[PDB]
Amino acid sequence: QPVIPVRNIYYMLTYAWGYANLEAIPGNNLLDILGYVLNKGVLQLSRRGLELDYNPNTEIIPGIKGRIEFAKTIRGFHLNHGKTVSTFDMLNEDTLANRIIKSTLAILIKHEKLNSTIRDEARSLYRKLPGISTLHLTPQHFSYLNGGKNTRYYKFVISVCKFIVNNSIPGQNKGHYRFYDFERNEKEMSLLYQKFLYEFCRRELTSANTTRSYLKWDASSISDQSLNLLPRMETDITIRSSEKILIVDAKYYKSIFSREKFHSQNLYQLMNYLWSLKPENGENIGGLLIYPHVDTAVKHRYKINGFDIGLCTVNLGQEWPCIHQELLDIFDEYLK
Amino acid sequence: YCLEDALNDLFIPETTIETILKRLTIKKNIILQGPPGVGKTFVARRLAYLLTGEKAPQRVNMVQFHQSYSYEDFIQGYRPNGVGFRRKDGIFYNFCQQAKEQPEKKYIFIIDEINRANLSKVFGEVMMLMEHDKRGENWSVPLTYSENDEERFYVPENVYIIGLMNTADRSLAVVDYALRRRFSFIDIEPGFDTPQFRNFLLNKKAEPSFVESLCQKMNELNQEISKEATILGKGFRIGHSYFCCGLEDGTSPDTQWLNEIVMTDIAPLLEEYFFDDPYKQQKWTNKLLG
Amino acid sequence: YCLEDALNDLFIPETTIETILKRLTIKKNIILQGPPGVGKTFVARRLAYLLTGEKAPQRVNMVQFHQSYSYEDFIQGYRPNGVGFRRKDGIFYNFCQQAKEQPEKKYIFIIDEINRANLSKVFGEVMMLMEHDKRGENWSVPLTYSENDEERFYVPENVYIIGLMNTADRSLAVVDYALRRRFSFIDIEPGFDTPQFRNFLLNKKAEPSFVESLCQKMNELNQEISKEATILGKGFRIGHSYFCCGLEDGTSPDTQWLNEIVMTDIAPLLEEYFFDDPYKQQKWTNKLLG
Amino acid sequence: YCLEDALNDLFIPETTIETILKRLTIKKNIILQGPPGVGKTFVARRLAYLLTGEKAPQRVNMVQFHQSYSYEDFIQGYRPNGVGFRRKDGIFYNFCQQAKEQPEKKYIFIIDEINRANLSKVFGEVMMLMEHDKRGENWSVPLTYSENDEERFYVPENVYIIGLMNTADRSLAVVDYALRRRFSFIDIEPGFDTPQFRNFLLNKKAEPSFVESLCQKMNELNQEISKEATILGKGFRIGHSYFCCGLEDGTSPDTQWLNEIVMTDIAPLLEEYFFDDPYKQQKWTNKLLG
Amino acid sequence: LNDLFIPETTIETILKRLTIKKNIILQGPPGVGKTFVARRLAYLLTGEKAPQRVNMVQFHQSYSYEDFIQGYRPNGVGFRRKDGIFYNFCQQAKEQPEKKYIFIIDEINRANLSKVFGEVMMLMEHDKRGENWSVPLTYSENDEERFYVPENVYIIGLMNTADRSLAVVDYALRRRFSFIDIEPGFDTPQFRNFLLNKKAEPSFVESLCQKMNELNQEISKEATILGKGFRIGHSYFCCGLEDGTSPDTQWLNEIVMTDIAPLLEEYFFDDPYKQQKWTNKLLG
Amino acid sequence: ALNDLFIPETTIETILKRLTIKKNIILQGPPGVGKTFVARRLAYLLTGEKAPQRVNMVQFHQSYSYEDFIQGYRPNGVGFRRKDGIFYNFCQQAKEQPEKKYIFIIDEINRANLSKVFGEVMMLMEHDKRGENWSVPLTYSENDEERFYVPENVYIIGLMNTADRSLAVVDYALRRRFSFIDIEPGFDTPQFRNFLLNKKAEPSFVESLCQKMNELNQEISKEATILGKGFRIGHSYFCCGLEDGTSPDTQWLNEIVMTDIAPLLEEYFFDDPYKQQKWTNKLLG
Ligand SMILES: Nc1nc2c(ncn2[C@@H]2O[C@H](COP(=O)(O)OP(=O)(O)NP(=O)(O)O)[C@@H](O)[C@H]2O)c(=O)[nH]1
Ligand SMILES: Nc1nc2c(ncn2[C@@H]2O[C@H](COP(=O)(O)OP(=O)(O)NP(=O)(O)O)[C@@H](O)[C@H]2O)c(=O)[nH]1
Ligand SMILES: Nc1nc2c(ncn2[C@@H]2O[C@H](COP(=O)(O)OP(=O)(O)NP(=O)(O)O)[C@@H](O)[C@H]2O)c(=O)[nH]1
Ligand SMILES: Nc1nc2c(ncn2[C@@H]2O[C@H](COP(=O)(O)OP(=O)(O)O)[C@@H](O)[C@H]2O)c(=O)[nH]1
Ligand SMILES: Nc1nc2c(ncn2[C@@H]2O[C@H](COP(=O)(O)OP(=O)(O)O)[C@@H](O)[C@H]2O)c(=O)[nH]1
Ligand SMILES: [Mg+2]
Ligand SMILES: [Mg+2]
Ligand SMILES: [Mg+2]
Repeated sequence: QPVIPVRNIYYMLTYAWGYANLEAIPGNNLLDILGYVLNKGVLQLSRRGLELDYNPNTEIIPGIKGRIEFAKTIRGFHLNHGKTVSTFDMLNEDTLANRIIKSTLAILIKHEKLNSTIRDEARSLYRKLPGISTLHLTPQHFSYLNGGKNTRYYKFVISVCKFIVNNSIPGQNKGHYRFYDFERNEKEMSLLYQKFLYEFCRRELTSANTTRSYLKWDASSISDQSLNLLPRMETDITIRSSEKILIVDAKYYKSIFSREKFHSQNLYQLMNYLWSLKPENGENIGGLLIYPHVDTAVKHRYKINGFDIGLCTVNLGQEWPCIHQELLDIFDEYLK
Repeated sequence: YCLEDALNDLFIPETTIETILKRLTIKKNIILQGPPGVGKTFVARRLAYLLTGEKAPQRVNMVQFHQSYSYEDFIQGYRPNGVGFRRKDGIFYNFCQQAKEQPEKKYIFIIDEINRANLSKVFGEVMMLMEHDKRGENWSVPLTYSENDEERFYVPENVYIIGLMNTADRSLAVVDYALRRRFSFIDIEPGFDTPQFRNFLLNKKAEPSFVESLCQKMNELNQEISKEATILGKGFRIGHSYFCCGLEDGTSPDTQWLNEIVMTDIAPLLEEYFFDDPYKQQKWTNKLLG
Repeated sequence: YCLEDALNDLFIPETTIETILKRLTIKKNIILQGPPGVGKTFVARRLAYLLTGEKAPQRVNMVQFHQSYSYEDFIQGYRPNGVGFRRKDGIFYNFCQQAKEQPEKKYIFIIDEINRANLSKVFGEVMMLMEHDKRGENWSVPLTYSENDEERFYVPENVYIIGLMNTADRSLAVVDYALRRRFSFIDIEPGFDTPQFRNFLLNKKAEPSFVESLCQKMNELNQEISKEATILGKGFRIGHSYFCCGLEDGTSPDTQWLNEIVMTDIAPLLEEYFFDDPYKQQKWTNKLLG
Repeated sequence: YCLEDALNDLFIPETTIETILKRLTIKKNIILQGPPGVGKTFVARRLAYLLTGEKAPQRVNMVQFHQSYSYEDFIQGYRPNGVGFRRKDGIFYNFCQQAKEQPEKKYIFIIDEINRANLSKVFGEVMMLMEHDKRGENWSVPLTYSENDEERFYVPENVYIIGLMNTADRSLAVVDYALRRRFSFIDIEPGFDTPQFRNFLLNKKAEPSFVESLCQKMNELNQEISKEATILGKGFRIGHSYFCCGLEDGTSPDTQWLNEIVMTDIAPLLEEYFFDDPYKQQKWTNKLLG
Repeated sequence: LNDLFIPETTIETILKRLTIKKNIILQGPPGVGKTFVARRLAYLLTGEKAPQRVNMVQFHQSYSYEDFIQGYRPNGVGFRRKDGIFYNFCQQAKEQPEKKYIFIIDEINRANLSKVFGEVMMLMEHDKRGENWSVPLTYSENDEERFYVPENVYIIGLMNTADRSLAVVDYALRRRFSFIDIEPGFDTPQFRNFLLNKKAEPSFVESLCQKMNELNQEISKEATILGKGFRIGHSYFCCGLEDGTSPDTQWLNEIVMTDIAPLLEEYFFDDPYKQQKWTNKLLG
Repeated sequence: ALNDLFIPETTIETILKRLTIKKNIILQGPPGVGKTFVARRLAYLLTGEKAPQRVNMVQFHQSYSYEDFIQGYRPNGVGFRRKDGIFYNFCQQAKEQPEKKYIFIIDEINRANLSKVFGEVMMLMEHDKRGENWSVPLTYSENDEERFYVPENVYIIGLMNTADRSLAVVDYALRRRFSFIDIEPGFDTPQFRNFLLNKKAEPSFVESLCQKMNELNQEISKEATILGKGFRIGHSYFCCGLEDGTSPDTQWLNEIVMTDIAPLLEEYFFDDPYKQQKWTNKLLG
């Protein structure tokens, strides 16, 4: 039952989110790592300052504050008891972005399996935010915040808070929570991996141009121009440079972790992208298969149907900086 | 007011209009719930004239709700004079008074953009009477601002209330409690895949193949939005009213006309919808241009 | 007055201005969305002279939305008189009454920074009536604070509404998709590439080499801005207004002049824009200065 | 008044002040941003008398923004005379009326802590008008509370706006990018390592060695803070104000005097700047003392 | 200057800093006599025990500029502009320049100090006191009528360090105010002299300081969560012994359960066992 | 009053010892503990003369504000007049009689924002700042001729309840100015058992029930997070129905379990009926 060391996963999430010292923390499990980020992340913000958004308030007060709303004033006859309905702009830290941090901190606190020191600091922080209102979190809340008015820093912790909320399961007690075993399931790990590379490539491969490319079948059908029945085909990543174009398809499988039969079903998808994709520049067309392995990395090259294809692996669990070298090293070989 | 004038031009199926007419005679409090551009406002003016059977303005009244709308204006309230405060009969109070005189003839009140205002603040006491069963003089009530308890207001049975609500906003996930009990929702489909929508285009010098290609794209596009629940619900999906408009001059439909429409209506709308994935905007825009 | 007179100095392509008039005359309400510094305010006063075809100020009205506008101000509200309150017809209601004074000659209402205010509150009843189809006496509607005696307000057909929404501040964006259907959105680009911008620089004693250099450097920056979508989207991209101004005295354009621009205005703008690594700031400032 | 009168005691370089006045004559609006303790408030009143050239307080108005400031107080709004409400011309509106009386003489409006109050709400209509190319009757705009379209408000050409905005707090910043364009942003530095600062200390019976020791110390401390732009940007770096004031009695600045202020002022401040690192606090505090 | 449990040097620091800087903040835990210090301290600086000069207020989250300086509030006839206390107080000192008028601000931490003070956040500074530095206030009808802090006014701010709020940090306000820490003062003889002149046991006092200090050091051990600012004050011991009940181990036991035990809960949240140890240690 | 109260005598004496010195106090306990009945008799016990006039009672709610409490403006027939509130009227009443203790009962104090209601006065009620020296002019007092000071004689008792898990950490305002005392339900106490033996209750029926509720009270309070010590059931339900003239019986308990305890158990758990069924069943037998 082998999986990636948990600390390394956090780096892939960071690139996955498009944006620290973990040596200190001794809790190997993910929630220990993730909580320390959020718990420290909030503290970094407070030094510079949390977001304060002017929330207009229309309320019944004993006097003129800002703009009086004449209609609500006369209609309710508030003038007679020395009151007006007046609109003014209170400055709070109670914004939707800020509320989400606090509600998640409760979740972090309630988790049964968590480092004691981590919970101690978090319980302090929950206390340190008296004005903010606790909330019952759903994805719909985070959906409203996709506008991204918040700073580049806030969007990081909110992504963390988004991750915890989605990966929270009740445990021994009705109140307390238990963390999901994220690593074990391939689908979410793969979707991380596929997004991890796409965001990784734009940052590091300044040399090449990186786009996910939608592809259309070469087909024509006598019945329909639409071709809805045909599978929708969108590249995982395409990394085009003037000298060579290249499509990569990457997926996380448990079977491949075993050093026997090999799982290469994804390759069936790949060839058809190469065929249906037609280059105007006509420099060359190449493909790459990259999977995560634990112990060691092996690269093979193939000339299958007039296409230059790579089967390759990376030894996640080695070390994160060396991994960065290994990922760039691979793309150098094939891209050229 | 013959149905023949009313129902051909409409894109909505003759099946659904019947269902709409059933509930409206039965319940008298009806809400048409559909996205912008599906003719909610368009039908409601026609439906009123269908039911009455004649084109008369007096028997039909139309208003739009908004946050400023309040009880004091709608039903009864006090308006300042140069100095004094005079009580003033509001719309619904004045309108029902017209309805009392002629009980047999059906009367219609059309309330557009109902979700914007809290119904309780506007109707208030009258949400009790406004329900379909609790109508007629037996359930009469004296109003909040009535000088004496003797004066009473009851929503006569003849009036039917039509409310036009658009599920185009994220806030409406928390639908008001007041609407559901007293009003009966009816869903309006966008209705690209309809015979009558096509026939409107065909009469206006349109190729049959071009029209069907368009329907396949939009039906595909709206289906993509329907899949999501977190960011874009079913109600966000595109209406059929961008394409209807702009052909009055006689300018023939073509990709050129569609190209302006996509660039100036549906492309930025998708920019607002799909902020997080810019490429996803491009995927559709070229597809729609295609 | 005519297109040639207006478009002498405008850096916007002729293509959009005709596209603008194509959508505006059919649809009667539009929005010009572009980053700050692209002449949104500049053209809009000029467009008023085109559609009327004559330079008269009375047929034009210009206002700006300050996130404190309300229905009491725009259309109908109650204002104090000396001791007691009175009803005051707002600006738009005053304008529409002028507009129906003569239907033949078109009337323009220009609303800068429409994006700011809560538009559902301001327009209220007008949100239905503004649209091209829903104009004229057929769609007469009674207002909120209207007199007990029935008086109804309809947007006349002649009126045209133009809005000017900047796309930099993301929060202040129209997400009321019911409302976004009334308006047509015309993106306005920064205007660097066009010669009509360049000719303006050349005529003021400028070397063509530096001019072509300037646009080359800027367009590189805007792509870096446009490529991101998380924080700095397509809309944030830098406008051309900075370079336009300050040369009237006879100051010739040179890197000495550009150096003042970049250090003083753009360089603060960039550090706020990115605010993650200073190195990226140092890169782009030096590129422009280099 | 004259230029040289001001510069005697001013720690800021003259190069910056000439840069300030160059923009201010051009843009007509500027914002001076620096850490707390660098003389923003101090220069700003001086700068006005340079720009006008005459020491007239009647022509200068100086105000400090804060959360409890709105368009009603600033420009116009309805306020209580007593029993009866009235329209109250705000302070800025009154100032612009004064400027209109005397077009030749420059009138200056100094806004301290501009970054606090919601500028979009406070200025509102002015947000457009204040720009250098938009002043004059041609761009006249009717205000929210104006009786009719004819009553219109235009900023005079002469008015110059000066804004003072500390960068120590990231919470309150001028993120409104549209407004950022109107104001030309001039950063201000503490200016420890300048002749004018030293002459102030040296003239005050001070050791020449100690001064150079002190300037060398803080210059490094400021740069350490500026390095960690993620945590603390350059805007946070310590000002010279702590060292400036407190010597009016005649106390010579010995090493003991510096040791006294640091314990009371800089010591808790460093704890705040470096919450996580207790050792790092000790290093920099002890470095000054030793 | 006799019954104060705080060092003479610190008050010597305070009076010079206050006279020079004209503003100070006394920041320390609850129970160190910040209010008694300020009240005593004002009387030293004035030189006379005058209560009319000294005015004290206790900020709270809802306090606003409408209450503090200027504001529109209703009279019997209708609405009017009502000059708040600080405008009213600064007028009072303005009438008499020579004497020193003092303003004490309790629970300063709670309110958004920028909001309350507003315009005076600039004016309060010692150099920016006078007619030249005047500004028109928000609600002032006319620009000509302005508000200026007088030179005589001195401001003393009392801050509780036991409620750290990660909401808004202002380093500009810190510039106006010179921050002075206050330690509880158990070690000081002056606190002991008070009890030893109240028929306390010589050993018992010595034991008490040992007990509390061991508690205080534990709290200051983890600076991030808790600190020297959180640590326990002494004031609880001052009150309740002037009836005539001399100190005894029974008396301490009353205070611990009555007073210290809730404090412990708040600090050592959801950790009863840690409370039991330190609670029981005190009884011994 | 001493014999009738069910809480331990040591607690009753302790409260007066805290209250007399501190002058401000708050009782936090479960619903059905007789907090209001306690305070009234304790108020009368502190005065010793059983005068209801001295005591004045107030129930807070989120709408409750300074206009009601202290001073406010209410419409006249024409125009409007200043309308003195409870506490302003109450304290001026006690101002005449310094020796005589006057008590104020603030029920459900935690609901309201203490600041908003009290306002300026929130410092003046802190015992250190009391009397003539600490006079402050009030918000609506246009002239400076008269100032409001809470006199020494006044004592303030606040009734708070730990019933709801929705409640977050108590407001900082209260903790400073108030001393928190927790009231036990008091089933074990002799005073409650002697209140049923006087009504001819069976000792077995009496003794079992004390044991039976205690078993529930331990488990409901055993939960760390959602249901704490504060939740545990009080005795007030048991009083009502016995001394009116109807003798105790097992079926009388069965009515009472279904009446209040059975739904109450549902509200606290609100998850599993089986867990409710077991405990409710055990109460019956
Ligand atoms: N001719 C014709 N026009 C239609 C049909 N359906 C909708 N429309 C047109 O679409 C335009 C707007 O319709 P409308 O009812 O206002 O949409 P809406 O739901 O009210 N918009 P919103 O939801 O934003 O309020 C009108 O021209 C309307 O007549 C139709 O079936 N036939
Ligand atoms: N002479 C001239 N000036 C132009 C041209 N285009 C833009 N400008 C100038 O650039 C400045 C600002 O234009 P503006 O319309 O206000 O941009 P904006 O988007 O409205 N500004 P904002 O977004 O901040 O409201 C003005 O000086 C304007 O005249 C042009 O083509 N010719
Ligand atoms: N004498 C003298 N004082 C100076 C000089 N430069 C700055 N200061 C002093 O430093 C203090 C503050 O000036 P100020 O502009 O208010 O600093 P600030 O950055 O604006 N502070 P804040 O941002 O908080 O308002 C004053 O004592 C000011 O006189 C100077 O050159 N000479
Ligand atoms: N003699 C003496 N009394 C003190 C001292 N400190 C506090 N007290 C008294 O303790 C009581 C409460 O003080 P308080 O102001 O409420 O504590 P703080 O506000 O947290 O500082 C008052 O009687 C104070 O005068 C002190 O140092 N010496
Ligand atoms: N007779 C008598 N009644 C008591 C005693 N203790 C509590 N009660 C009764 O219980 C009721 C008050 O309970 P309480 O908890 O205050 O109600 P709550 O405020 O709604 O929670 C009244 O009937 C009280 O008289 C008591 O010792 N003797
Ligand atoms: Mg409609
Ligand atoms: Mg503009
Ligand atoms: Mg300043």
